[PDB]
Amino acid sequence: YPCPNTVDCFVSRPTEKTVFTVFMLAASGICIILNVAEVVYLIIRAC
Amino acid sequence: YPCPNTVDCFVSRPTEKTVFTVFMLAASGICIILNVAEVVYLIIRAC
Repeated sequence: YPCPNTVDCFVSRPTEKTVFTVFMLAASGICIILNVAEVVYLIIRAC
Repeated sequence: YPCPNTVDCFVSRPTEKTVFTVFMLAASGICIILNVAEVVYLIIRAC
């Protein structure tokens, strides 16, 4: 509301935004894996 | 087509047009009944 029925809307630069989303998500996933590896190394250092 | 999805459209003077439609349909129905009566009278005149 208040759009009548269903309306079409158009997104700005969807392809470029998709590319940058892939880059940022890949970097975040690398960060996650690296943080797990660092925690495991700390545990090994404790033992 | 080519209207996207479903669109709302607005009719000009719907109430006045309805009134005149009722008048014309009533007159046409009266004409139909009267024509049947005239045919029946002609048949009776034949007999």
